[PDB]
Amino acid sequence: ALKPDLVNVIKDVSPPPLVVMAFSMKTMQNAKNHQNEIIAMAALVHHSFALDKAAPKPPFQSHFCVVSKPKDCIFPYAFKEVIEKKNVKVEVAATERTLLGFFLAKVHKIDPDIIVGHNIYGFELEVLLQRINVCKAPHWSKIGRLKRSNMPKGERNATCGRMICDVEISAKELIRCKSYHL
Amino acid sequence: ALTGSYKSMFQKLPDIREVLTCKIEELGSELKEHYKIEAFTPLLAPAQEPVTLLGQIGCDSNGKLNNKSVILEGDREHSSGAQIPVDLSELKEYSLFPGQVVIMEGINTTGRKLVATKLYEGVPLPFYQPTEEDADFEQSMVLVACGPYTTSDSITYDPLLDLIAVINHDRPDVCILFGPFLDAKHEQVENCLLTSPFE
Repeated sequence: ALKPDLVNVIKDVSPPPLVVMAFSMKTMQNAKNHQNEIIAMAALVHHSFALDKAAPKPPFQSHFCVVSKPKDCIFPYAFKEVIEKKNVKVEVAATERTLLGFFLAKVHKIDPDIIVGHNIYGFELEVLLQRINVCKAPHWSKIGRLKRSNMPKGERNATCGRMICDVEISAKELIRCKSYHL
Repeated sequence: ALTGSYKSMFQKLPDIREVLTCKIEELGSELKEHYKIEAFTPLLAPAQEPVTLLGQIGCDSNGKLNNKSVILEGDREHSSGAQIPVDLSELKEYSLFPGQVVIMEGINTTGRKLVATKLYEGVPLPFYQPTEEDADFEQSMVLVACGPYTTSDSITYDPLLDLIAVINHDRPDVCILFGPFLDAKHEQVENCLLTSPFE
């Protein structure tokens, strides 16, 4: 866009059903350098969520997973063999490098616009930034919806163009409890 | 310099907090000025980086301490005023005790826990740098001695006699004699013995 008045107000419809992601994960500690990294995560995927209508059941339209090995006790035998019969849609992986790699690849494959998850800011998102700083996978910027000259350092601006949904905070909009940690 | 007396037998709680605070704040600020560091952290936003904190050290439990129960508390403002446990095992060399305000540096993983990395050093202020027309004086003798003023079974002040003897002997500029000129834990008193008033 060039001139700030080529904006065209128009009031026909609601925007169409939009992709949403059922993202979650599970980190684990490391007494070695006193960090809490992660070796397994996943998400469910819905591919056109109605915004001005009722809820789409099934709760998804696809999903995936990814899992790496630790440095304290390594995998039990035949995980792919044991699971894919039961099939909660998990895929084997090798490195947390590979993990983030095919995570952003799953983005690339779907590219949603609303990231759903709880405990994000106080505990997790910054850890994702830490790990993308460490592993240094190419096309780092796909975590947002843009490419940037670099990944920046109150550090929420790093993620842009991608609705960072809430599950914890927004929960407290309506109902009261002792915990609102779900 | 405390001419008169107080007017106090009772306190008011939140103003204590106020005074603790003002202490912590002013000290921290005057230190940070010299110490050219950027900014500290609200103490409950865990983030695995170098992070510099301000606070004062205290006991978690009733009485004394260890090397594994130091706890920290922050000012009213800089970090919203809350507490966080600590430890320093990884660190190397320190010296702490309650009431003491200090800067520290560690790594906050879980939020409700931390482990130290470093302890920057305190600083003294420059002493009085006086004039150069007044104090151009000569030698000078001052003697001083604290209390109590007897062996704790009599009322004689024999040592006071010996003292005043030395005094009259040596002609000093000024002497100063700390109390306490009559202890209470002095056994001769706390059985309610002395056949006299006190003043």
